[PDB]
Amino acid sequence: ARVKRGVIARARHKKILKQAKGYYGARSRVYRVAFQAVIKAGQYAYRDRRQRKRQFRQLWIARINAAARQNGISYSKFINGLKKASVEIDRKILADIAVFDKVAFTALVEKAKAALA
Amino acid sequence: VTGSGKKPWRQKGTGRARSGSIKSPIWRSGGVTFAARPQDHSQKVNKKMYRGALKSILSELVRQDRLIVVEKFSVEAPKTKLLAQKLKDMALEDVLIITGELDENLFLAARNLHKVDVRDATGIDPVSLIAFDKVVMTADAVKQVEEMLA
RNA sequence: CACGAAACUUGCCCCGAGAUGAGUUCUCCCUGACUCCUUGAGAGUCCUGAAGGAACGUUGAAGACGACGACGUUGAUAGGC
RNA sequence: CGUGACGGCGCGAGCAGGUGCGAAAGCAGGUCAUAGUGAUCCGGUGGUUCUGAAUGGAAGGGCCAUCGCUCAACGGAUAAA
RNA sequence: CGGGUAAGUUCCGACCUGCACGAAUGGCGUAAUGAUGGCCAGGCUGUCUCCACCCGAGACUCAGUGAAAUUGAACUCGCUGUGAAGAUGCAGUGUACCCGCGGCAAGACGGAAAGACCCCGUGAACCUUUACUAUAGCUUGACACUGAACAUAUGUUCUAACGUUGGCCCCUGAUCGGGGUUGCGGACAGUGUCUGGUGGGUAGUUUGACUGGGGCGGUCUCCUCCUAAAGAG
RNA sequence: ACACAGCACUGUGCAAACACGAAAGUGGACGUAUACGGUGUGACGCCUGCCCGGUGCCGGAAGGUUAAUUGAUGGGGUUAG
RNA sequence: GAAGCAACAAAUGCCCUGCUUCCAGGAAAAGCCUCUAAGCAUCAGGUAACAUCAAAUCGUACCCCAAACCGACACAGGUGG
RNA sequence: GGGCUAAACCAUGCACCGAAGCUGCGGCAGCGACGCGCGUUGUUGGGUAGGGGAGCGUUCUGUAAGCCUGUGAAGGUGUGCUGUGAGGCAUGCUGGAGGUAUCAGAAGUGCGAAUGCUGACAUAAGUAACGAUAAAGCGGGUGAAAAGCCCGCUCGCCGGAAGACCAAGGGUUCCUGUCCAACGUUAAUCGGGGCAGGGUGAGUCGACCCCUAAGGCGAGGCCGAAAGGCGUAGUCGAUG
RNA sequence: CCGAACCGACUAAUGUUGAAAAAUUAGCGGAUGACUUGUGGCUGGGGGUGAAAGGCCAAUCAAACCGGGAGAUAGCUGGUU
RNA sequence: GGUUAAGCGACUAAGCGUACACGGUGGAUGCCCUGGCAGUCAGAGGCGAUGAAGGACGUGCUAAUCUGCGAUAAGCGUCGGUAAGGUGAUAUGAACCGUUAUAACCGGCGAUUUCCGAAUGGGGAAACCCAGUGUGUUUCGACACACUAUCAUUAACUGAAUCCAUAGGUUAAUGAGGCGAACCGGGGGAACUGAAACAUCUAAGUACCCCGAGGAAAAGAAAUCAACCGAGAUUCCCCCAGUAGCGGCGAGCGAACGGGGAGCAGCCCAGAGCCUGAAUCAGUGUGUGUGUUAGUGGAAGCGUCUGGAAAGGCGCGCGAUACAGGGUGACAGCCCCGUACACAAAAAUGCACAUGCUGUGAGCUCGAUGAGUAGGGCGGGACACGUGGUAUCCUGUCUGAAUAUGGGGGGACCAUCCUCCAAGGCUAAAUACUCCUGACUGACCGAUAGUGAACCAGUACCGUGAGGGAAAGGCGAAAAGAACCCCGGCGAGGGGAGUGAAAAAGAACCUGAAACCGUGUACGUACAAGCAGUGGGAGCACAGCUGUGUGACUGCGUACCUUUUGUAUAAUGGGUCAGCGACUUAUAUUCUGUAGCAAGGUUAACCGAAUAGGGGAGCCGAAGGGAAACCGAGUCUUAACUGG
Ligand SMILES: [K+]
Ligand SMILES: [K+]
Ligand SMILES: [K+]
Ligand SMILES: [K+]
Ligand SMILES: [K+]
Ligand SMILES: [K+]
Ligand SMILES: [K+]
Ligand SMILES: [K+]
Ligand SMILES: [K+]
Ligand SMILES: [K+]
Ligand SMILES: [K+]
Ligand SMILES: [K+]
Ligand SMILES: [K+]
Ligand SMILES: [K+]
Ligand SMILES: [K+]
Ligand SMILES: [K+]
Ligand SMILES: [K+]
Ligand SMILES: [K+]
Ligand SMILES: [K+]
Ligand SMILES: [K+]
Ligand SMILES: [K+]
Ligand SMILES: [K+]
Ligand SMILES: [K+]
Ligand SMILES: [K+]
Ligand SMILES: [K+]
Ligand SMILES: [K+]
Ligand SMILES: [K+]
Ligand SMILES: [K+]
Ligand SMILES: [K+]
Ligand SMILES: [K+]
Ligand SMILES: [K+]
Ligand SMILES: [K+]
Ligand SMILES: [K+]
Ligand SMILES: [K+]
Ligand SMILES: [K+]
Ligand SMILES: [K+]
Ligand SMILES: [K+]
Ligand SMILES: [K+]
Ligand SMILES: [K+]
Ligand SMILES: [K+]
Ligand SMILES: [K+]
Ligand SMILES: [K+]
Ligand SMILES: [K+]
Ligand SMILES: [K+]
Ligand SMILES: [K+]
Ligand SMILES: [K+]
Ligand SMILES: [K+]
Ligand SMILES: [K+]
Ligand SMILES: [Mg+2]
Ligand SMILES: [Mg+2]
Ligand SMILES: [Mg+2]
Ligand SMILES: [Mg+2]
Ligand SMILES: [Mg+2]
Ligand SMILES: [Mg+2]
Ligand SMILES: [Mg+2]
Ligand SMILES: [Mg+2]
Ligand SMILES: [Mg+2]
Ligand SMILES: [Mg+2]
Ligand SMILES: [Mg+2]
Ligand SMILES: [Mg+2]
Ligand SMILES: [Mg+2]
Ligand SMILES: [Mg+2]
Ligand SMILES: [Mg+2]
Ligand SMILES: [Mg+2]
Ligand SMILES: [Mg+2]
Ligand SMILES: [Mg+2]
Ligand SMILES: [Mg+2]
Ligand SMILES: [Mg+2]
Ligand SMILES: [Mg+2]
Ligand SMILES: [Mg+2]
Ligand SMILES: [Mg+2]
Ligand SMILES: [Mg+2]
Ligand SMILES: [Mg+2]
Ligand SMILES: [Mg+2]
Ligand SMILES: [Mg+2]
Ligand SMILES: [Mg+2]
Ligand SMILES: [Mg+2]
Ligand SMILES: [Mg+2]
Ligand SMILES: [Mg+2]
Ligand SMILES: [Mg+2]
Ligand SMILES: [Mg+2]
Ligand SMILES: [Mg+2]
Ligand SMILES: [Mg+2]
Ligand SMILES: [Mg+2]
Ligand SMILES: [Mg+2]
Ligand SMILES: [Mg+2]
Ligand SMILES: [Mg+2]
Ligand SMILES: [Mg+2]
Ligand SMILES: [Mg+2]
Ligand SMILES: [Mg+2]
Ligand SMILES: [Mg+2]
Ligand SMILES: [Mg+2]
Ligand SMILES: [Mg+2]
Ligand SMILES: [Mg+2]
Ligand SMILES: [Mg+2]
Ligand SMILES: [Mg+2]
Ligand SMILES: [Mg+2]
Ligand SMILES: [Mg+2]
Ligand SMILES: [Mg+2]
Ligand SMILES: [Mg+2]
Ligand SMILES: [Mg+2]
Ligand SMILES: [Mg+2]
Ligand SMILES: [Mg+2]
Ligand SMILES: [Mg+2]
Ligand SMILES: [Mg+2]
Ligand SMILES: [Mg+2]
Ligand SMILES: [Mg+2]
Ligand SMILES: [Mg+2]
Ligand SMILES: [Mg+2]
Ligand SMILES: [Mg+2]
Ligand SMILES: [Mg+2]
Ligand SMILES: [Mg+2]
Ligand SMILES: [Mg+2]
Ligand SMILES: [Mg+2]
Ligand SMILES: [Mg+2]
Ligand SMILES: [Mg+2]
Ligand SMILES: [Mg+2]
Ligand SMILES: [Mg+2]
Ligand SMILES: [Mg+2]
Ligand SMILES: [Mg+2]
Ligand SMILES: [Mg+2]
Ligand SMILES: [Mg+2]
Ligand SMILES: [Mg+2]
Ligand SMILES: [Mg+2]
Ligand SMILES: [Mg+2]
Ligand SMILES: [Mg+2]
Ligand SMILES: [Mg+2]
Ligand SMILES: [Mg+2]
Ligand SMILES: [Mg+2]
Ligand SMILES: [Mg+2]
Ligand SMILES: [Mg+2]
Ligand SMILES: [Mg+2]
Ligand SMILES: [Mg+2]
Ligand SMILES: [Mg+2]
Ligand SMILES: [Mg+2]
Ligand SMILES: [Mg+2]
Ligand SMILES: [Mg+2]
Ligand SMILES: [Mg+2]
Ligand SMILES: [Mg+2]
Ligand SMILES: [Mg+2]
Ligand SMILES: [Mg+2]
Ligand SMILES: [Mg+2]
Ligand SMILES: [Mg+2]
Ligand SMILES: [Mg+2]
Ligand SMILES: [Mg+2]
Ligand SMILES: [Mg+2]
Ligand SMILES: [Mg+2]
Ligand SMILES: [Mg+2]
Ligand SMILES: [Mg+2]
Ligand SMILES: [Mg+2]
Ligand SMILES: [Mg+2]
Repeated sequence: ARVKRGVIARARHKKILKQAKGYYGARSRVYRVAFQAVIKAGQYAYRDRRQRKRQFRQLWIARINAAARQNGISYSKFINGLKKASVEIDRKILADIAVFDKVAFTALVEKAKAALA
Repeated sequence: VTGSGKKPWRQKGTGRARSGSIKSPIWRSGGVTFAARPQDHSQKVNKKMYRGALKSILSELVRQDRLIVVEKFSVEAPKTKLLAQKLKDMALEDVLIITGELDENLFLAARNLHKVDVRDATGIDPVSLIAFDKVVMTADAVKQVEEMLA
């Protein structure tokens, strides 16, 4: 029972090279190099599903800060004021409102200022 | 492998991986690392397990209605056409026929029918009893099998 | 508030606007027609072809090659004489 | 019961037999205690209700007591570097 | 110390305090000789001060042909730091438009060869010897081939075993061989088996470990104290 | 450095010592001590001192010790009695 | 199809396998010449002249200090007369 | 790092940022309870050496004289869907005759490394080099094409050789015609290249032959476990 | 003795993926001798041969090459889908 | 409106990247088998002086090579078979042969059979050189044929020293030699290695060298075992048993007795008499059977659909003692060749009978009963057994009995008893092997695999030589292998045309992967610093807000393997791709899972036609303790246990 490896080996190598499309040079052409590149891309993607949640919150906070200071209050006092007023809107939504509904955001700032006073 | 025992090149200095034999299984045309030898693949079956399996198989043939018992089964002449007609009358196609004594005319008439086999009771085997659609036994063969399996 | 050295910043010589922060000044040149489209710093055809450049040639106290300089009959660029 | 991976090594009341000292209760299985040591193999000597290659014996073997290594590189590769 | 030089760790001549000369593993001299070692001088010069120019063959350009070592992948800068402890690739920062061609070798711990030094392996080989164990050879005796007398194991004589790489004869056209004969040796010699000695001539091997690298030195088992952190270790 | 002519020691009486060779043989040599082998020294000149305890070689052979061989004597096993 | 001679110089080639001289003292066998033995005897055989026949077979091109041989090469090398 | 006289340090306080920690929402698995494989519940799930558990796929045997397939098999190449993964399924194009469910059975059963082995193809790079610095110039010819071939004139180089001729060694390289793929370090009409035909004439040259050297073999022989060793008579052996 | 052929190999430069796995160029030593060379022969691997360097014995030498014991062994390094 | 100013700003691509499309290169993959690999059942177990194996050179209508053959040269004669076609392959052509039986083809028996090679007339650098003698023949030049080696044995003749003799010499007859894969008997005989070093020991009487034989060899008819009962030559298999023992008592080595099987067979000389030619083998003839070497007959299918082609689909039939297998334009019981079955031999030959002929001796009686031997001393070797307390066997050396009223053995030795008869020999079967021939088979390979070799391979090539040693398979069903035209050098190469189902099947030919190299298009890219991705993300292009391609700008981010305390490491390994490349196999043993049976379980060899059935020889378990005798649910210890 001799087993030739060609058909199965070709499928495995092709599966990796398909995942390497778009990479530069040997990284999209040469199995040895493409395999390492596909593994590293997987490691980065695992890491960056966690990083993505950090980077977006960081972006929302920066935009809330700018919109709050346009209305005369810092980010840190604004958040504390909302919490004292029992408002549970999260930063993703606060940043959305800060860009698309400046009148509603001003109303939220006034609510935060009243709870702080 | 046919070839000489000469070291292909010296141990050190050439810049090649070290070689010792042209017959290394690493090399094209080299030996097979664990080359096969002729083998005996037969297994031991305990006597009582062989007989136990036969009794299990025959009992299942009865429950599945694949065992047909007849008083006699024979043909007048060693003619394939006669046995084909006889089997067509009894609505049989793929059948093992177990007789008490091997009728010479019956054995010859069945040779060229590829779905049909004819044995004496002493020559039954477990795979044949499972492999055929139906099993026809003469009353005489039934007794012989009973006595054989106690 | 004032003096104070071959060190520092200048003064002297050379490079230098790819200084993408791409600078300034002087001078020269080009002043047609039409069609299509998804309609815009859009595409195409016809007519036009400037100032200037390059190429080629004869060449150089310029030169590895490129580059740089001189000259091309309205001419001394090279050889000859 | 202690102490060791193990091979081992250590402490031990009490029981049987026989003994010394003491009037007796008692004490005595070496020495105030902790170093003073060498596995196995191979053989030596004495003992022995064991074994004894046809049988009776015997040889040889076993068992009990004991002897031979600065195998000191001291868990000791060889009789011999 | 003297000589030579402006200046001489070399050279030449001396001294004797010869670490550690010395008489055939020769001592001290020695004409001639040496692609032999050291030192000095004349001549000579691009050896040099200190390089310049020139003539040729490459290098450079064009046409034709057309290699090589190397190579994980590259979008392949400097600095200071960091860090498997000497960074193009990390951190911070500076600088930097894209791409050739001729040159130069400071770095890519550049290429080349599984470091030859050092250590390790209960690795190897060959060499040495008063390492161990053997052994060819050499040497000793006993018995065998191997006998006869006489005298006192020894000695003398004898011939018939045995030796003859003395003469002669034959096979025979033959400096081999064999046979015959004669002389000389002669129970000796030589050979077999056994045996003591000798035996680097030859062979197989051994020649420990710990260790602030290895060697050298010290150590290697047992007892007591301390280190030992108030149970043991 | 090796060789070298020269020098010395030493072995060798011829079937030479010595060497190749299980052996037969062959070289040494169709030579014969003015010859042949081994060893050291290294033209030539002037020379070459003392030590024989160690290791080797040579000679000695009275004694001590000692091999194979020989098998006195003693002891044991067996058992006719 | 003319002339097609002389003189002089001259080998490392020839005379010369000589001659002279020296010590290190310089193959073999046949062809060839000669002598006889056994033998043969006006035979054979020998010598000379003449005639006649035979002399087979294989090699023979080409390179040979080289591009053809030895160096893997149309290779700066090597190759006796 | 920029910069900072606080954006430094001390003290007190309240905010906020901040992790794959905790919480929220959805999903999977291990272990244990509790009930009837299911439910419920609690809890756990970073891992090298290594132990344990459960699987994917490949070739081959049976099931299989079955099933799929020229109305298009295997293989190749795309696309879509699908599972926690190894993977699976469908289908366009290519291909043009094989393939094989299920449940079992057996293994030459899975590759990126071993300075691994074989083949193919890169890089450096159109880079180094084109093999003695004796040297070329021109006219004519032939030709698709001429620096290199042929003819001519000139120039230069060797001439105790770079000339002539043998032995050895090689073996057709010799001559003529024809061809230019490959070979020739370029081109080639030329060649020691391809193809075809031709060419080597002996009594006297050489070999063979007669004769021997060193040496070899060697009837008998002598010697040796065997194989063999030595050698006599002889017989070979040129470099004579 | 001086110096070509011939036999060597002291110095320097070049070359070092060479023209060459030891050469080329300019110089250098011997050059009637212990000289050099052609052809053939003989000595064989613990063996040969060696004016001696462990030199040489077919580009191989402190034990040649080829085949075999043979998949020696590898407490080491690498690799292991 | 224009001018000026300030600010912002697309369109560039020398080249490069990613994606896609289409190609080139290359030869993976799949599919394929006139080649291998392993066996089973049979056959044959040799060939050679009557010249082998293996070669050289020849041989055709032939230039070469292969195959065949040998100057009678791809062949000649004859007897048989068979026949409508044929003159082997490359390989067409030419000239021919044949069709009812001398074409060809197949088989038996013959003929021919150069040269080298044991090589044999001498020599020799294999395939060449040179002879002697005798018969003939001759045209006087010469030609043909046959003999001529060595050694052994035998015989004849001859014949030394030397008188007889012997040695020696000549001749004749008969035999031998050389080659071949394994198996077999004998003469010699390693080391690596293991012992964690190494010397005893091991490896191992292995490898290797040598001599000799046969189809088998060897061994073999008790001076054997046993144990007081008995067995009854040798050989082979399964047990006994990894036991008893051996052993630097280390590493290791390792029986026998006894039991189950295969197979079975006994005889002769050492000597006379009687009786005789009687058994028995060998040879040679002849018969009868039975094989072997050529051969003969051998059943049964059409229509229609798809298609280049049908054997496939669908429909309806038929044969089968034949549905083994192969082929045919895709998959055929019925197209072809076969297959089952039934038949066949002029000639040669194997076997088993029969019957001749030849040799051989059968039986009875009475005798005889293997001496430098057994044994011993010394040195070695062999026995599982290493000198040990060491029996037994062999013998290099030195010795040395009794001989049937005797002798050998029973594991030191003695006694007793038992058993056997050495020093002479022959002998089938069961056993070992396969260069070679035929048939069949495979959970064996399928072109880097399987033989080194699927192919003109032990070749090319390498080496002085011994020796080493490749790569290289596939057009199509059929060559129908591309007439003719065009560019080109009367090229190479290509474009058309034509063939074909297909020509990206066109001979550099099935499929045609990857690395690698191009052309085209979309997007990006010339102020920009690093493992080249990942998270975010504008713009553009494309297809239907989404899907696809691209990716300005931006957060984070130093490859993989190995080895390490620890590697971005400037430590190791890899230029890339494709293919191959490493925990296996056998036996023993223990544990787990699972299945059967259960105080039992199970057979081995072997028998059997048997995957059945037989076979229980054995092995494990149901009892232990003790060194052992022994005792036994106990036993050992000790005088004995409160005990342990
Ligand atoms: K391979
Ligand atoms: K049937
Ligand atoms: K500017
Ligand atoms: K002028
Ligand atoms: K016994
Ligand atoms: K120790
Ligand atoms: K001396
Ligand atoms: K000198
Ligand atoms: K940085
Ligand atoms: K550099
Ligand atoms: K050691
Ligand atoms: K060595
Ligand atoms: K004597
Ligand atoms: K010695
Ligand atoms: K330390
Ligand atoms: K240190
Ligand atoms: K303490
Ligand atoms: K020397
Ligand atoms: K003098
Ligand atoms: K003198
Ligand atoms: K002395
Ligand atoms: K002395
Ligand atoms: K000629
Ligand atoms: K497909
Ligand atoms: K690799
Ligand atoms: K290139
Ligand atoms: K060339
Ligand atoms: K050219
Ligand atoms: K030597
Ligand atoms: K060689
Ligand atoms: K050797
Ligand atoms: K572009
Ligand atoms: K490709
Ligand atoms: K012959
Ligand atoms: K050994
Ligand atoms: K070891
Ligand atoms: K060792
Ligand atoms: K068929
Ligand atoms: K013994
Ligand atoms: K091979
Ligand atoms: K092969
Ligand atoms: K095709
Ligand atoms: K292709
Ligand atoms: K990024
Ligand atoms: K690695
Ligand atoms: K390491
Ligand atoms: K390390
Ligand atoms: K390194
Ligand atoms: Mg297969
Ligand atoms: Mg893979
Ligand atoms: Mg690619
Ligand atoms: Mg790609
Ligand atoms: Mg070897
Ligand atoms: Mg193979
Ligand atoms: Mg059974
Ligand atoms: Mg000044
Ligand atoms: Mg310039
Ligand atoms: Mg006291
Ligand atoms: Mg005390
Ligand atoms: Mg002992
Ligand atoms: Mg007894
Ligand atoms: Mg110790
Ligand atoms: Mg001075
Ligand atoms: Mg002085
Ligand atoms: Mg001295
Ligand atoms: Mg002296
Ligand atoms: Mg002295
Ligand atoms: Mg002295
Ligand atoms: Mg001296
Ligand atoms: Mg000299
Ligand atoms: Mg640094
Ligand atoms: Mg440089
Ligand atoms: Mg380096
Ligand atoms: Mg190393
Ligand atoms: Mg030694
Ligand atoms: Mg140490
Ligand atoms: Mg010390
Ligand atoms: Mg303590
Ligand atoms: Mg404590
Ligand atoms: Mg002599
Ligand atoms: Mg000296
Ligand atoms: Mg002269
Ligand atoms: Mg000629
Ligand atoms: Mg040339
Ligand atoms: Mg040349
Ligand atoms: Mg978080
Ligand atoms: Mg969490
Ligand atoms: Mg966790
Ligand atoms: Mg985990
Ligand atoms: Mg299948
Ligand atoms: Mg398949
Ligand atoms: Mg299946
Ligand atoms: Mg595999
Ligand atoms: Mg791969
Ligand atoms: Mg790996
Ligand atoms: Mg490499
Ligand atoms: Mg070019
Ligand atoms: Mg370059
Ligand atoms: Mg250049
Ligand atoms: Mg150049
Ligand atoms: Mg040239
Ligand atoms: Mg020229
Ligand atoms: Mg030719
Ligand atoms: Mg020519
Ligand atoms: Mg020609
Ligand atoms: Mg060319
Ligand atoms: Mg030619
Ligand atoms: Mg001889
Ligand atoms: Mg002889
Ligand atoms: Mg002669
Ligand atoms: Mg001659
Ligand atoms: Mg020399
Ligand atoms: Mg001179
Ligand atoms: Mg040898
Ligand atoms: Mg030395
Ligand atoms: Mg050499
Ligand atoms: Mg050696
Ligand atoms: Mg071995
Ligand atoms: Mg190995
Ligand atoms: Mg001969
Ligand atoms: Mg002859
Ligand atoms: Mg002759
Ligand atoms: Mg060992
Ligand atoms: Mg026999
Ligand atoms: Mg038929
Ligand atoms: Mg049909
Ligand atoms: Mg087809
Ligand atoms: Mg007898
Ligand atoms: Mg005896
Ligand atoms: Mg004896
Ligand atoms: Mg006895
Ligand atoms: Mg006994
Ligand atoms: Mg192959
Ligand atoms: Mg293939
Ligand atoms: Mg050759
Ligand atoms: Mg096909
Ligand atoms: Mg194709
Ligand atoms: Mg800038
Ligand atoms: Mg830009
Ligand atoms: Mg960059
Ligand atoms: Mg970053
Ligand atoms: Mg480290
Ligand atoms: Mg790190
Ligand atoms: Mg580092
Ligand atoms: Mg780096
Ligand atoms: Mg690295
Ligand atoms: Mg590594
Ligand atoms: Mg390493
Ligand atoms: Mg390392
Ligand atoms: Mg590397
Ligand atoms: Mg018991």
